[PDB]
Amino acid sequence: FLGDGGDVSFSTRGTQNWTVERLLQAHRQLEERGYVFVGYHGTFLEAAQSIVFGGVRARSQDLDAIWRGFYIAGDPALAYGYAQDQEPDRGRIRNGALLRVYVPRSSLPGFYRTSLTLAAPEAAGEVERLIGHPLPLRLDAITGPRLETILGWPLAERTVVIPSAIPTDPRNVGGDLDPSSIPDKEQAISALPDY
Amino acid sequence: AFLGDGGDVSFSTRGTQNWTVERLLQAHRQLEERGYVFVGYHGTFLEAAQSIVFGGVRAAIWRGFYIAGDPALAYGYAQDQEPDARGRIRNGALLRVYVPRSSLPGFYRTSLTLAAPEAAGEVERLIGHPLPLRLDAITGPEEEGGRLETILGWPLAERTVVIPSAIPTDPRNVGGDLDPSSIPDKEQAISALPDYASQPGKPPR
Amino acid sequence: AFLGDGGDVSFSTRGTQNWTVERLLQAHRQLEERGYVFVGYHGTFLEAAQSIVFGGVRAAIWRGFYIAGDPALAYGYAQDQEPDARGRIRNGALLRVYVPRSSLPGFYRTSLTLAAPEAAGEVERLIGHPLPLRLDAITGPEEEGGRLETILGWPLAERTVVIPSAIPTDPRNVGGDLDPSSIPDKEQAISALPDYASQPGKPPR
Amino acid sequence: FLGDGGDVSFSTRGTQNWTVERLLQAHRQLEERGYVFVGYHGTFLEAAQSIVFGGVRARSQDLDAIWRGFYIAGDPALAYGYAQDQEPDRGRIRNGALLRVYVPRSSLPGFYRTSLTLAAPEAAGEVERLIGHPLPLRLDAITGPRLETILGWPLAERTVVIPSAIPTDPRNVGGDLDPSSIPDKEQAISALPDY
Ligand SMILES: NC(=O)c1csc([C@@H]2O[C@H](COP(=O)(O)CP(=O)(O)OC[C@H]3O[C@@H](n4cnc5c(N)ncnc54)[C@H](O)[C@@H]3O)[C@@H](O)[C@H]2O)n1
Ligand SMILES: NC(=O)c1csc([C@@H]2O[C@H](COP(=O)(O)CP(=O)(O)OC[C@H]3O[C@@H](n4cnc5c(N)ncnc54)[C@H](O)[C@@H]3O)[C@@H](O)[C@H]2O)n1
Ligand SMILES: Nc1ncnc2c1ncn2[C@@H]1O[C@H](COP(=O)(O)O)[C@@H](O)[C@H]1O
Ligand SMILES: Nc1ncnc2c1ncn2[C@@H]1O[C@H](COP(=O)(O)O)[C@@H](O)[C@H]1O
Ligand SMILES: C[C@H]1O[C@@H](c2nc(C(N)=O)cs2)[C@H](O)[C@@H]1O
Ligand SMILES: C[C@H]1O[C@@H](c2nc(C(N)=O)cs2)[C@H](O)[C@@H]1O
Repeated sequence: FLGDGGDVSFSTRGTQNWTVERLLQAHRQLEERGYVFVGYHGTFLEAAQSIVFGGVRARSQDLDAIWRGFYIAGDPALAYGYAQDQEPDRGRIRNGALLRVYVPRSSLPGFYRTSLTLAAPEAAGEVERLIGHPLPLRLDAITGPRLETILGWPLAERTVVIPSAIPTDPRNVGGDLDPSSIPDKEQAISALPDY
Repeated sequence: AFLGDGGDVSFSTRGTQNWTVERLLQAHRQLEERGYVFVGYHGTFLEAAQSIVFGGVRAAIWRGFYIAGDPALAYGYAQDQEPDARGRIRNGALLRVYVPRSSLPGFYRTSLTLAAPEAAGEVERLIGHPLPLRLDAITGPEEEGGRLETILGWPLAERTVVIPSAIPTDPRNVGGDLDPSSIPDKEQAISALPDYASQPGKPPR
Repeated sequence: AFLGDGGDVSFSTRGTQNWTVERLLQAHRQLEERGYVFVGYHGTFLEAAQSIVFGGVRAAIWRGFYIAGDPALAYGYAQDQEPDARGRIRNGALLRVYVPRSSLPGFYRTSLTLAAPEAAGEVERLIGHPLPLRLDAITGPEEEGGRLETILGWPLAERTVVIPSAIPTDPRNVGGDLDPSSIPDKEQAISALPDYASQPGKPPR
Repeated sequence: FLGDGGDVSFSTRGTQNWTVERLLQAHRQLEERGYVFVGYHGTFLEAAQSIVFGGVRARSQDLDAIWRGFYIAGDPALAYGYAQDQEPDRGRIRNGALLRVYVPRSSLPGFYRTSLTLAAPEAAGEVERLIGHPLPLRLDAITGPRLETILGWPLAERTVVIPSAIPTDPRNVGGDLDPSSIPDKEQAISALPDY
């Protein structure tokens, strides 16, 4: 799904071999096979590597946890909020990676929006009423409050995930994402659907 | 979940446990509402059936996952193809395979058998890129016999939803042919196939 | 009669008059009791439809009558293929073709297209005698596109029973493709096909 | 359906080119395609020619006649009863031809037997009760009293008809069929099914 070029990889230095030109080709291939961009996922270097080359896979633990799903956000500033959780590195923290997440255009009618706050008790009955069955999410996704999206694991596991061209800063490190660092070629590829 | 409601399913020689035509109809309708379309049957031995259903389809020029729109073609593979670990050859199960409706433009069809010399270039012509198949599929005549078989490229096969079939395999006739009268009418009625393209893909609208 | 009860049938652009899924189910069951088995669809223009249904199928190495097990393949021929006498090109009709169950051992199947060089000898090998087909039939891939088409030899074709289908052709989309959702489920459920032999016929038991 | 040899034909002299050896091959081909012998049909020379080469076809007249069908008999002596009806020829009458009639083995469950006399009013309600619908016969046949069989026209028209090897006599002419003239090779091919 990565397009033509050399072996892609993740480093604090940056995703090696990933150009916005390469992004553009890969995005086009995906659109030709009916996949749609639904948001960003920010995570640490080796998690990105696992997702991009191994695939989005759920844990075999906490199978009945009500709010389980794969979290993404339309806003890269939001997703940018995520990188190294492994605080030791010596008290150290690395910059992680931002990834783009795609789902089949036909799964869109299972995507819901609520004004309630996700993963809060009160939002539970509302979401079960939107989704059509008891939680957890299956082949559905829910959007709610800045906005974040959770994909039911059965949906999360069938997505196509490729690297983003918006790079992470080490002199920053999870937070105030520099708007001027988001390539505009990518900005014009990152519109979200309505739910 | 994709198996609807009614307890846990299990594959056994006597037949798939807790699975009924009524429970198939439900799971089917739930999949349709979430945008999935049925594209064929996959026949396999007991243990591959349980794994694929509760674990998922998981992975050469022609590498990919085989399914058949005609239940009868998938039926011949629904049994052990050599004695298992305990020296048994027994009946297996038929699985129903689903893919997103939006993936249908990646499915093509050819009159050539994939063993045919000109097949590789004919396929790369329809698919629009070099083999192996990615998010594409090709349906064509089986090498010997004429029935049509479909190969889903691995990227696509790992994103399918597979549920059990209600068409049973006979333990008193292992290796036997599919008696079409044993296919529940409720299931035949829900197994029409999509028309696949015979011409290369035009740039998307 | 083979059309069951409910008044006289007629083929028109708005659809086959006095024909319903319920009336198809009846005629079908009556044919089964008299030993006939459904083997495919035949798509044609209005006037050939009325003639074949109320007059019968009636008659080169490859001479015979074409039908398709896949309603979608027969649908592309269900319309005028050139302007008629009044300069019109309009939608036609789909017909269901039946043959005696005892004739099934004369139906064979090949992975070869009948345009293929080795096809004539391969067919005469399965059929057991020189072409043209007599009380035999061959099902194989269409020359371009991969779908399977069946040719019934003329002696066999003139002994079929043909009744109308409940799958309608669209007058607002002449030449369009078959929307599989317009095929009544009651009809899909009664259209399984028999398994044809891929090996020559063994001397009868 | 005639087998290998020269062009077959009908004459008072005899069916030209028809040997019991040719009969045997043709019978075998038919049996390999699921057809079964159900009886003989005796008729005049040019009717035989029409049936054998043109096919069993009904008249477009008397469409609602209750007892309409194609008459055959298991017994060739019975069928032998038929030949030239065209009595003028000069008051003359020719010998006709005996033919063998086959139907798909799968049509056999639509074949009924009654002890009542066919084409007699009284037999009507009984036959409609055997056949499952009002007369006339469609894809059915009825056997009844010496025994004769009538095939509904829809069935009659889908039969395969080939010449018999039992020849007609001009010094006889419709009637007392000479038992010694029925080839035994054919006698062993002419058993009827039960109904
Ligand atoms: N079996 C069918 O439904 C089918 C239809 S057409 C067909 C024929 O099979 C031929 C190829 O056979 P092969 O043995 O080389 C195929 P392959 O070697 O890929 O077979 C893999 C086997 O492992 C099974 N398996 C177990 N677990 C999984 C899992 N989790 N995910 C995916 N697969 C799993 C598969 O069902 C299959 O039985 C084709 O050329 C074709 O003609 N098979
Ligand atoms: N039409 C289909 O259902 C169908 C399925 S596959 C198919 C394709 O059609 C190609 C051949 O086409 P063609 O035009 O040469 C065939 P052909 O020349 O035999 O066509 C005869 C036409 O006259 C019609 N007709 C009218 N009355 C009768 C009657 N009473 N009995 C029989 N036929 C009657 C037929 O339906 C047909 O429309 C095949 O190679 C095959 O690929 N057609
Ligand atoms: N293969 C993977 N699939 C999904 N999430 C992963 C994977 N590997 C690492 N992760 C990360 O683990 C967290 C999600 O898992 P969970 O704690 O079960 O929600 C996020 O930081 C993911 O980015
Ligand atoms: N093509 C034919 N099909 C059926 N019967 C025929 C045909 N040609 C001549 N006949 C004869 O006509 C009589 C049957 O027709 P009907 O008077 O309608 O019963 C019998 O003598 C038949 O042998
Ligand atoms: C798994 C955790 O990730 C959060 C989120 N992660 C992202 C991301 N990683 O891009 C967006 S929201 C959820 O609130 C959970 O705390
Ligand atoms: C059509 C007529 O033929 C008679 C019969 N004809 C035959 C035959 N031709 O072999 C057997 S019974 C019926 O009684 C009708 O009188």
